[PDB]
Amino acid sequence: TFAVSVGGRRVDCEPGQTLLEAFLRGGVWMPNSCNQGTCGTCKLQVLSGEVDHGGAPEDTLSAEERASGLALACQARPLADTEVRSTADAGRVTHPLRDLTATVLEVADIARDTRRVLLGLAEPLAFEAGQYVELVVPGSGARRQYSLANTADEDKVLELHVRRVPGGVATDGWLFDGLAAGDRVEATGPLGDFHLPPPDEDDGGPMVLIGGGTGLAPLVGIARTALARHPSREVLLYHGVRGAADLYDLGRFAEIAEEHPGFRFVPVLSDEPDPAYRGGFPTDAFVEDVPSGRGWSGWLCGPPAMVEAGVKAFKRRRMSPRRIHREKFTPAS
Ligand SMILES: Cc1cc2nc3c(=O)[nH]c(=O)nc-3n(C[C@H](O)[C@H](O)[C@H](O)COP(=O)(O)OP(=O)(O)OC[C@H]3O[C@@H](n4cnc5c(N)ncnc54)[C@H](O)[C@@H]3O)c2cc1C
Ligand code: FES
Ligand SMILES: [Br-]
Ligand code: NA
Repeated sequence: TFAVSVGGRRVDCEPGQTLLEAFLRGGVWMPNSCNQGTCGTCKLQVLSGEVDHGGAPEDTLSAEERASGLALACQARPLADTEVRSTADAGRVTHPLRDLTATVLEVADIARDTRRVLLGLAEPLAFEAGQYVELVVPGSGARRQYSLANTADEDKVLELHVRRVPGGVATDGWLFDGLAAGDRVEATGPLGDFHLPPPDEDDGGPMVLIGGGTGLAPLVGIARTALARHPSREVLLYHGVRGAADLYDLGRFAEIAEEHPGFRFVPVLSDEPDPAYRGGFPTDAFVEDVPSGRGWSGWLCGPPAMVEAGVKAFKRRRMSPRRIHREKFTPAS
């Protein structure tokens, strides 16, 4: 193994192991949001040593950047003892990344092309609401990310919301065709940075959360966590789907709203109109409801283009860049 360090903290990395996984398995945090080379948030400066850049794509890590000594922690494997620089906060404690002993407790068809998967764990998992877990497709080897809908106290049964992708390896080929209660599932977690700041740094200000499709999943955990901390706070949760057939858990959100007068749940249908529901695209509905985003925080999760367009729309209505949070469901193939 090689010694790899960030922020004064050392871990030992096996030669076939990536920098990111070595650090998180040691409880040493650095930014990460996909573990597959697409989000670019794990970019590092190599200060000393040497890495193999692995499968790092050019659009995430250019030849120019490699020549200047940058790398992606989730793609880089050490070829010598290596010292790296991440962000200022890298090196702080985080929940350790670990291998899970996970068993399917339930798989339920909950909406058009949508399944809930409940995974029971042998041991409690420490995580922040909004983090995700990485599943391995049995027999295939493909790795795919699924956000937790859980609050952190729901630490023994992981809740996933899975959207069927036609022709998809993990969804069409397994989670929608074959997965059954009692199956063991290869999984590691937690991963990801899409979560609330520590309670001490949470001013209780208003939040808008926008989920495209099953991008709703981490927002369920984040919204419930935020409301537990500040029960009267304003939390606007928009669910952007094609039609009413895509909606789910309406009763659960209604119970949240009855308890929390600042909470609202707003379906937004883009393709199949329904008189009961707002039409259009979900970021558009928030802008209509809240014409000025100044002083708001915003949480966007879903397909990458939806997130990126939503971020820009938030900023044009003067929401502060510092308070905009993103989780992109970027395809792995
Ligand atoms: C951090 C992160 C968190 C995620 N959390 C969730 C979650 O909570 N719930 C969830 O359902 N998914 C989530 N995803 C997306 C998920 O990991 C898979 O990519 C998705 O389920 C499709 O995988 P697949 O193997 O079925 O399709 P693949 O076999 O990888 O793709 C099949 C084909 O369809 C294309 N494709 C892939 N995705 C889409 C898509 N949405 N729409 C249209 N075409 C597509 C692919 O490019 C490919 O050509 C997350 C992704 C990331 C990076
Ligand atoms: S590019 Fe490395 S975690 Fe996303
Ligand atoms: Br476990
Ligand atoms: Na990193």
